[PDB]
Amino acid sequence: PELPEVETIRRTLLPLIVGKTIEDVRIFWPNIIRHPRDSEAFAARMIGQTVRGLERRGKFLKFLLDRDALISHLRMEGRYAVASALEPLEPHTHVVFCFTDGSELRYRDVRKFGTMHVYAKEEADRRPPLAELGPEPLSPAFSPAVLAERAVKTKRSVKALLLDCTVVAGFGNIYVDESLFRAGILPGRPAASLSSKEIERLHEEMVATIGEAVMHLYVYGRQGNPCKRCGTPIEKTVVAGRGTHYCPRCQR
DNA sequence: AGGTAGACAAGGA
DNA sequence: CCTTGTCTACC
Ligand SMILES: [Zn+2]
Repeated sequence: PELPEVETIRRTLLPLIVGKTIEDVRIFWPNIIRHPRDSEAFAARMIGQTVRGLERRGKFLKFLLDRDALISHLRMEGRYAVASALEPLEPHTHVVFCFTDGSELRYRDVRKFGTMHVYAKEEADRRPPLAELGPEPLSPAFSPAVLAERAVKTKRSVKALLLDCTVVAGFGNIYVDESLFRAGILPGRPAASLSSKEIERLHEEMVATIGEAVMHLYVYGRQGNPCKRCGTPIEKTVVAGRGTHYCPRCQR
């Protein structure tokens, strides 16, 4: 899921689990648990805590319990669902949180790329994986000034800079390409080569792109297809080690 | 040390 | 062979 989908999961999942008390945690693929290292410690510490909240940081879900925060990344194919303990589990269910009311929060993930970390609430933000995470793209903490400061002192391409989680939280490949298209900037351009006007434009389009999605693509996955603005065939190359999509006419 | 590239996760085609 | 973010590892 992208940031906008994670935000939708956050909003939808919260009412389904808030106030519920954990009676058991069952783990069928221990590698998903990254902290505590021992998945049995992870299971044992969550028992008896009640779910109090659910927040989002970039693409991370942060489950707030009594003492602890559970930090969850779905990556590609991770999914949460709430269902009865009486029903057979669906395939690829790797972690189950059982509540005292007989319902369960089930974590499914065909890839098994997702991760979970549990820390005391007050420590979560200063440990991995949340430590060093950049500002929310929809917050005033993400500003043209902040973007310019990073752009100026790097040799990297603008795409690589935007994919840096320390620069801005949760901007993935899709929204970087889309935002760069809307701002008229070639992804392979050196970040330090951007004018102030371009930084401001890029910031504005980044916020619009994310903002619209949370609340139809131009370039991503559309190589060979006509640009929706000028009709020129969309192109695809490799920038910053990844498939990159752009309009060779509209982006400069 | 400090900036930054890519190793790593792992199963489905 | 391929998929993707990111945090550890590298120079
Ligand atoms: Zn175009």
